[PDB]
Amino acid sequence: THATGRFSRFWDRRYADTSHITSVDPCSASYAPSEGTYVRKGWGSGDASSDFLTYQGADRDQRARQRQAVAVRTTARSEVEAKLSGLDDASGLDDGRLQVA
Amino acid sequence: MREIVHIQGGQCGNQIGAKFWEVVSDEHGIDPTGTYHGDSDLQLERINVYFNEATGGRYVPRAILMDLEPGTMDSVRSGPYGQIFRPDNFVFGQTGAGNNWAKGHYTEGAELIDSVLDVVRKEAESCDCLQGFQVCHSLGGGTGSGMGTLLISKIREEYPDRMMLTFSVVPSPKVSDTVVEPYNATLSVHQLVENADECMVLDNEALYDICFRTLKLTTPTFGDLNHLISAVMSGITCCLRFPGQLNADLRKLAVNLIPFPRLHFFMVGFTPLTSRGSQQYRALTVPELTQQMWDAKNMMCAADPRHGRYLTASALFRGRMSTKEVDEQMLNVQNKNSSYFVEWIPNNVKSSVCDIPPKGLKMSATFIGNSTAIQEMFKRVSEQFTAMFRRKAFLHWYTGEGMDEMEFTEAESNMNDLVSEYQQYQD
Amino acid sequence: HRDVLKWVQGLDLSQSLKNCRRDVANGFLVAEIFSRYFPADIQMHSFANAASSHFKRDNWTQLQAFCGRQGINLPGDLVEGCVQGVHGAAIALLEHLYEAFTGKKVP
Amino acid sequence: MREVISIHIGQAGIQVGNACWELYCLEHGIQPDGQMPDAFNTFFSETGAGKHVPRCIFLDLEPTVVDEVRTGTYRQLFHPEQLISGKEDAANNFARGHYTIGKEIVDLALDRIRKLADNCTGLQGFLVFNAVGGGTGSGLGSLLLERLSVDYGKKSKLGFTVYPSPQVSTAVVEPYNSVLSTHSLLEHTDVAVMLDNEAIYDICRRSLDIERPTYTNLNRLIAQVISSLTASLRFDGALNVDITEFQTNLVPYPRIHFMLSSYAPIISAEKAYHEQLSVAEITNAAFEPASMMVKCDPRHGKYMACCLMYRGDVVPKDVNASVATIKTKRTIQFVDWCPTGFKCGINYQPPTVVPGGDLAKVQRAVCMISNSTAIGEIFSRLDHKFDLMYAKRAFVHWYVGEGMEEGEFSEAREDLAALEKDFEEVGAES
Amino acid sequence: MREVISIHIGQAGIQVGNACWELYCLEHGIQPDGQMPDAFNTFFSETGAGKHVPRCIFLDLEPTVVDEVRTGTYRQLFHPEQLISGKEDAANNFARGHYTIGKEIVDLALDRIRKLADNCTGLQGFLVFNAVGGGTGSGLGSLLLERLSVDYGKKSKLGFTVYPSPQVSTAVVEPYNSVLSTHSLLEHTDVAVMLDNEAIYDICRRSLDIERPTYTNLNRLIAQVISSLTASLRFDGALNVDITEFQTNLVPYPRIHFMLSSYAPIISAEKAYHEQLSVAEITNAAFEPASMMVKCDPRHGKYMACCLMYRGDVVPKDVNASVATIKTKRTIQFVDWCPTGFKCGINYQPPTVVPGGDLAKVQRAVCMISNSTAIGEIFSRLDHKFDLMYAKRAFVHWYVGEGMEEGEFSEAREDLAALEKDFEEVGAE
Ligand SMILES: Nc1nc2c(ncn2[C@@H]2O[C@H](COP(=O)(O)OP(=O)(O)OP(=O)(O)O)[C@@H](O)[C@H]2O)c(=O)[nH]1
Ligand SMILES: Nc1nc2c(ncn2[C@@H]2O[C@H](COP(=O)(O)OP(=O)(O)OP(=O)(O)O)[C@@H](O)[C@H]2O)c(=O)[nH]1
Ligand SMILES: Nc1nc2c(ncn2[C@@H]2O[C@H](COP(=O)(O)OP(=O)(O)O)[C@@H](O)[C@H]2O)c(=O)[nH]1
Ligand SMILES: [Mg+2]
Ligand SMILES: [Mg+2]
Repeated sequence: THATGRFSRFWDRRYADTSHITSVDPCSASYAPSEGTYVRKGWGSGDASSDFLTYQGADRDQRARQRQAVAVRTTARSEVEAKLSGLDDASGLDDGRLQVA
Repeated sequence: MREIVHIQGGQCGNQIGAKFWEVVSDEHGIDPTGTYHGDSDLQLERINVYFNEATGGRYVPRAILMDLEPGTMDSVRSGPYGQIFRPDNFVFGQTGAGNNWAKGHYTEGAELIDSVLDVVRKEAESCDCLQGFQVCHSLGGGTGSGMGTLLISKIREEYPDRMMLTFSVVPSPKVSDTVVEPYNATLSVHQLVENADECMVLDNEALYDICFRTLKLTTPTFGDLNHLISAVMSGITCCLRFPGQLNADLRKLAVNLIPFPRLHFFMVGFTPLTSRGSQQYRALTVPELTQQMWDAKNMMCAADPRHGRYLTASALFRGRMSTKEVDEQMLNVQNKNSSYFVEWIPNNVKSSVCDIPPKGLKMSATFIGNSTAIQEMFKRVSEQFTAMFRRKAFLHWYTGEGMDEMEFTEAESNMNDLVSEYQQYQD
Repeated sequence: HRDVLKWVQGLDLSQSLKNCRRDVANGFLVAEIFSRYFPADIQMHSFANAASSHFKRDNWTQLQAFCGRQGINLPGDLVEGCVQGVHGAAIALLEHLYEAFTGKKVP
Repeated sequence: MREVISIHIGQAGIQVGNACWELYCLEHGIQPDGQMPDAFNTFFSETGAGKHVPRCIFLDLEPTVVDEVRTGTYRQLFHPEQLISGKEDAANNFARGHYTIGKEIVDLALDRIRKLADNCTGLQGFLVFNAVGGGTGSGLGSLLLERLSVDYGKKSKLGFTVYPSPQVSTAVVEPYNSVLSTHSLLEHTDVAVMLDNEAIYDICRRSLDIERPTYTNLNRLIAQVISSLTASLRFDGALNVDITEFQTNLVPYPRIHFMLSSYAPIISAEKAYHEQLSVAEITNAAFEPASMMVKCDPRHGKYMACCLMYRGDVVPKDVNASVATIKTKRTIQFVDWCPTGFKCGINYQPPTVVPGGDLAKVQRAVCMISNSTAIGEIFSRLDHKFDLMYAKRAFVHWYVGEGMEEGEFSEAREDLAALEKDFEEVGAES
Repeated sequence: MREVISIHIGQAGIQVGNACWELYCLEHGIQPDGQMPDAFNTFFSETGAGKHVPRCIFLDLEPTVVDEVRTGTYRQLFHPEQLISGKEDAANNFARGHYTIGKEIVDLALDRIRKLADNCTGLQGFLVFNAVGGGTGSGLGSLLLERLSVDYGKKSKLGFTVYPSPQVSTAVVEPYNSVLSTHSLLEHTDVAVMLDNEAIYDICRRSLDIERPTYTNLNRLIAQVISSLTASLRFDGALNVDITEFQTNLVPYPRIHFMLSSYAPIISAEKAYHEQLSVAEITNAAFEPASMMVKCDPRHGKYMACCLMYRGDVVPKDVNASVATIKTKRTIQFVDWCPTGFKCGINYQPPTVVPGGDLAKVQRAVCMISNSTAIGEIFSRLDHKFDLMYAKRAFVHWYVGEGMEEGEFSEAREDLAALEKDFEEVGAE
């Protein structure tokens, strides 16, 4: 209702919504959900300090996850390795041949 | 508590700044009614840099809307975020400049200069400490070019200590809305060198180029350029409005950029510009911002920075960023291509960081660059001016309003003077 | 040649020549030579014997700074060739220092 | 008693000291509100009943860094008018910080120093925290140190000045400001402890295994240097050292008072289970050139004098065993005229860990503060940097117009040039 | 981190890449929409949260194959800006792909290469895909590899170029383009893995029993060769063979970088049940000339270098039993100055099977890439085609009018003639 008569007839095209050229998709890597934007540098509080330095927590957790996954893969490979290296002359081979003969 | 007074001039100045006040009010949480609805107390810590408190919790901008025709004053008022502005600051004419630099400067604009100098003086005395004055206008018009630059001349005699941010757009060759456009540009730049403390140069042909190859917009409307310029102005004052690990005021960026008083023309590029198709596929990191920021296609001036060496540079970072990762990227871009950086100014780049990013962005940056490559744009204006002036084309509109041809030659004699002092630092 | 081979043996440096192009690459031998001709200005204690590129650049930067201070000249191109290990740069620097320190003639 | 008044100048002074006063409250158990739930007397003043106020001032021309302390967690800790704010920043301008806008705010600065120095019975020293690259740290820090020399004669002052780095710097007019501030801290500062940001970046990269350090990570372990050096005044130990004895043992000549700093155990939480911290282990680690907080290599120069600040479970028996192993090391040498260089101090309290910090629980620590002739090359890095800057007169119109005359640039130049001749002559063999 | 960049040039490059990127997304569990429901870092650069984009560029002057990817089943996987299309194709003309309509698209090609190069921390090499018989693959492939050498020095480039067949070709001016494109890849490519469509036709007829094959069948088992070549970087194994390992063991001279290709177990599920795939049985199939991916006879030449990429349940002992029996067999022949010419690489992951591929589930696989002097017999046939072709000077006005000078046909002729001369004398005893 606060429009001059010459601008009210073409108000739609004139102003519109030009925020999309800098706003991003909410389900994207660039989006911040209005909670981490207004962080304060936390001196006395350790959790506030971690929240302010969350990228250090991020890459520390990335390295921890990578080493945990490598540990899981190497334990599985070691189990398969032990099962495959357990085979020898004392294993259950040639016994059926001996029984048939 | 470092206040900035904003002045908008003409069709280009009002439309740019109306979009500018939409962004900064959204960042500070002011609704179109005028109250406050933000979620954090950080928006009220430095609300006074752009907003004067009023009765009832309303916050009014420190904006002086100024024009020689009343049509564009109603354009800002009728749109959204238009009721925040004080109606007392709406200074307007009745006739219109008519794309005439003399009408803005000498004949018709002089009746409004005493009117607009009163509201400038009223707004400067109201606030405590002036950080500087922000002006946004055009150079190809008649209101923002002619009447705008005499306001720059008048405001510097009254306040010779405070800063001057001129977000003046320069006429382009490829997009040419006006045929006397090189005439008004050369006269305005002559009045801009000797008055303004620092100038940021924008071109519409570069803003079109950004909107086509970066943003991938099929039909870039005329307000999509102004939102790019809105992100420019919101980035310069980010350290004033918000806390930071390393602050940078307008005076701090001025001393770090210009080595000499006349080298005060920069070019700005807002860094995290992504197309909607590519938004999910680009990861924002500190190194990923640096490659887009230094890209030649991202800068909002028509001058290619690869032609001339960067004299100095300025980086304005916003978000949760590591200062080692921030400033080691500045030594990577200084070591990888040292041929584009000048040698007698070692460590050309000034870097500063803020911990409050803009709304909806995890990380953002803004670049201010003083380079000797910016002379290429003044050459094209000087080439067009020298082409028309020797034939005395279109001069009877100019000489009929009291502007003699002597100051037309003086304006060109300052045009190649700025080009020459740019050129001797390219060697 | 034989004159500079006799000359480097008379200095009695700790490092053995063998393949001198690889030996003087780290800068330890030329640093020892400069320390012998100027004991007060340059000592061996300001030099680390290592094959690392950063330590090599540090040692050759020390040598360049102190020889520029003292007036002794060796080519920066020869320094770059020595730190990059190109053939003949070490030999050419050896005869250049042989002429520069105490004046004799090259055949 | 014994007290220190820690003044923090410039933004870097506030942020370093903001991490410092976090560390001092955890050292003495003081809560952030200031209520304790006798060693606190040096840094904190007992006021009324159950309230401790720090003996510090936070002065900066820019209001936006000083109100962050006002709004933040430590709001109740400080006296509200003890944090001096300014109307506008110096904006990296030495002339603004020294002449134009630094003259108005320094009158209030000396007033609270008089109020703080009257409160303490026996004043021991002044801690000056600033960065000479900025306008406030160099400009206002120059005139404040000058006015402290005339207001308090002979009283000791300690300068922890963050210094511009060779490779990395955050500004362009920094070599102009640092050269001008070099003259100011040459005569006024009694012991100037150099600090460099790239070296402290390098420490956190390898020792604290953080590939993206920030200013918050630097100032936490810069605070560990200040706490360890000043721990002898607070807590009892086998060999206590005061500020007055610290100067006479480390400053051989009145114009050679520049120091290098190193903190030996910089160990993350994961590494600390495997790392061994013997007394000889940390003394070897302290003298490693990679462990320094100044981008400077001691191999180029000679160690003129050294100090070792041992914290935690360190007996006086094995500190001398580590001294003998350092003195017999070939890579580390002393000057010929100083046979006894080490001046060791031992304290009985282990360093504490801040919540959310990166340093681990460590029994014993070493804070090595030593005078060296290798310091002459960091002054020569910006002797050549500023000379080509001044060669054809850039950024001088900013400094000429704000009160300073042109000739004061020359006066700060042979001050640095005659400083360079002094280190090479003193470290020369005799 | 071990991390590679793949470049696909031309119609053959895009369609091979479609089958290749189908297999890498299946190996790491990457769904086509881009979400995993740690080894992917060599091929997929993770972007923030829940998205993995390929480190590839699909550049072609032909627009119809680029937007087929944009509208296919993999629209959500690839970055839209990395997908580079042009207005008009080079149209079988080496002059057009190099000089006239190659310059205006190579500047955008390097710009996307710059953004991919500085994003990846440790770049291992470029896996370039092109076809020397076409206009874009030969022409733009020449111009791109000119710029990659100048911009990125001493950095490895692996080339899988589809080379024309003596019997069959889908074009007439292929002898012109392939001769001109060989000089470009001779001085600039570090690894050249030849591929011939007729040989992969003959592989499909007898191995998979698919006697009417298409290009989709060809690109799927080409993709098994490329994936097993780079499978050492991705997954852990007994013998890791990095990208830089391949050059130092397979090229003995800088101008000799042409290698045959073979993939030994290529069977269907109706064939896999009866066949007992042993390591010795598989390795004998790799050295068979029937399984070679270039229409060539290895018996005419001599094996100068070799490389074996073992995948799956391969004990490191039985590979040496296969190497020993191969060296004793006299139908192969190694050159007298290379007594140890084998490079064995063992990976602990069985190869994935694409839903719908002709290949079946195999517990073991071998990717064979061996340098031989028989490649001199490959270029000799196409040299005879071009010598007959150029003698009466036909199909030349197309090349002359589009920028190229007449003497560049002549200069590219002794380049292949010198390549013939070198391959004869190096293998000579
Ligand atoms: N160690 C450390 N150094 C800092 C920090 N913040 C800034 N610095 C240093 O300060 C320099 C920037 O100039 P400053 O001294 O901060 O300038 P200022 O204190 O803001 O004073 P003004 O010039 O008035 O703005 C940089 O070179 C940094 O090395 C910090 O948080 N920690
Ligand atoms: N293996 C394989 N080869 C192909 C495929 N498509 C085309 N080719 C080969 O490519 C050669 C012709 O060049 P193309 O790649 O089709 O076309 P181009 O190189 O892009 O040249 P222009 O079409 O003019 O742009 C033919 O001889 C085919 O052998 C394919 O899908 N798979
Ligand atoms: N980027 C941008 N440019 C504008 C806008 N409005 C006008 N211009 C430019 O300004 C020039 C003409 O300005 P003009 O209307 O004569 O300004 P006035 O005389 O002060 O009213 C044209 O070349 C336009 O490109 C705007 O909203 N955004
Ligand atoms: Mg400041
Ligand atoms: Mg094609």
